[PDB]
Amino acid sequence: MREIVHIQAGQCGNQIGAKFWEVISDEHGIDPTGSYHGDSDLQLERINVYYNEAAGNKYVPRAILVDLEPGTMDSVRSGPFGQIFRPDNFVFGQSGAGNNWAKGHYTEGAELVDSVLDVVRKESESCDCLQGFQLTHSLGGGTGSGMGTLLISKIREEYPDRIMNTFSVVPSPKVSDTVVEPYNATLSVHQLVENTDETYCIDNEALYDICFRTLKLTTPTYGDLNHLVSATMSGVTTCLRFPGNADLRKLAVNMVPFPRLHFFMPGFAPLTSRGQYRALTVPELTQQMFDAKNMMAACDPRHGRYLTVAAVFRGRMSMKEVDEQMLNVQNKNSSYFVEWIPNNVKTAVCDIPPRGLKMSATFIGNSTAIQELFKRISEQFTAMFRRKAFLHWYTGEGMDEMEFTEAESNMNDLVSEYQQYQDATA
Amino acid sequence: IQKAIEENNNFIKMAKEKLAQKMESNKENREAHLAAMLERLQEKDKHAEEVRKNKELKEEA
Ligand SMILES: COc1cc(OC)c(-c2coc3c4c(ccc3c2=O)OC(C)(C)C=C4)cc1OC
Ligand SMILES: Nc1nc2c(ncn2[C@@H]2O[C@H](COP(=O)(O)OP(=O)(O)O)[C@@H](O)[C@H]2O)c(=O)[nH]1
Ligand SMILES: [Ca+2]
Ligand SMILES: [Ca+2]
Ligand SMILES: [Mg+2]
Repeated sequence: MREIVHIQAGQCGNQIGAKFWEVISDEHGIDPTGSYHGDSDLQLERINVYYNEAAGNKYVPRAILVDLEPGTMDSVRSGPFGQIFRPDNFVFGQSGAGNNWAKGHYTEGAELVDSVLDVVRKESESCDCLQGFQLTHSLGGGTGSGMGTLLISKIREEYPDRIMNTFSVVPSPKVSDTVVEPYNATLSVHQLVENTDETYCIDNEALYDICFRTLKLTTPTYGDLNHLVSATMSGVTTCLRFPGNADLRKLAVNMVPFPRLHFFMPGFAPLTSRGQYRALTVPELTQQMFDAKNMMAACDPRHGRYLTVAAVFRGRMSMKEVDEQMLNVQNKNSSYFVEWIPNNVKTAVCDIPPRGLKMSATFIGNSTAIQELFKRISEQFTAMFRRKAFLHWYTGEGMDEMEFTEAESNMNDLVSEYQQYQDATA
Repeated sequence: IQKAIEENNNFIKMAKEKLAQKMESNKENREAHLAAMLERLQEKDKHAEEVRKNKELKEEA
């Protein structure tokens, strides 16, 4: 039994976290009271990766819910699957973090972090063989970003030989709460570079463009963005949740050739709006999945090169046709795969589809084009930082300009490290 | 966090001290202006005594 411990931090972290638990609960047949009512036992062979078993044939998510504010967690307990969650795993302050990384990481969040770690310990102790952790959070606020990355540092200290992966929502001015997000994101990214094994980069800019341009939603809401996030989260975790022999470490080994370059581009096909009679064809799943339009990180894959790629196809389909179409798409895009990692494109098929689609495919791309995302953040960061604009919110919590200068430099080293491998040849 | 505590405290301290210095110098200043006014009025009272006395002595003629 290779259990995963899930942590959701802050507003974005808990909203997308709750959708995730809603979506996979339905996939495993667990109802809002934790009672199993499914029709296949494929649903229960790996149920324990994400769920604990409690007497009474109940299944309880191995999930810890964290915020510095109670608001968004009252709404979780309200929401459709709110009762599923273990009540002692709600860990909440009252102050809120004011979209301030310094409050989440250094002052308000430091006050609360030990309480969170007590619940993490008490979930890990009950794990036959802990596989690792996943965190859902945004990088643009204060709690998920600042206190989320503090948690990751503490978790590493206590579990240094355990996998730490994240679903990290990147800020965009197109979907923006405050002007200081580039500061919060830049500080968080350096933490992630050091202390996560895999970070799935969920770019709110891509989720907006997708909703606005392809789904023709003229006023996208957080709900529309999260419909895409939840589809992708169900997707990437499909092969951890159903039979097919790789734990998180084995996936990291074959996806991450250099330790700092572990920021992945997600993607999904078919792109859908909430509320699909035509099943897509294996050729259609494949080409959409590689097209910039389905990329949930606003990066152009044709502007860089793929170091590794993974794709998970869901539904009853031809593995022969999957192999053929995958090997196809690699030849019209053959220049965009590094030639010094042989066979760096890998595929899985799972015959259980997601709710509401008979054919679907999830994309996991480790592309050097991701540097466009970090350049974009870095440019917004510098635009304000060259005038020290809005810094007083941070110096007022004990931070120094130097920590911002280091975060900036660390960020630009990451961009240069990507550019190194995009020009590397055989 | 220690730096945050120290700067909030230093701010509280210097604000408490600045106001104390200002309240004190205002009290001294206002008192000295009142004292000067009363001293001038008092000097009027002597001059009036000196005028009444000067009349005692023109009546000794
Ligand atoms: C923290 O979030 C996570 C994010 C992830 O990917 C974005 C994965 C993640 C899933 O499936 C993989 C697959 C893969 C290679 C890598 C992954 C992978 O890495 O190759 C084949 C063999 C085709 C199957 C799927 C796990 C996470 O831990 C919970
Ligand atoms: N995709 C998505 N992004 C969010 C959502 N809520 C906030 N954000 C973004 O995340 C940033 C702030 O994080 P937020 O979760 O609001 O504050 P936190 O509670 O401190 O993490 C902002 O720049 C928002 O654009 C959400 O529900 N979905
Ligand atoms: Ca307090
Ligand atoms: Ca303790
Ligand atoms: Mg918010």
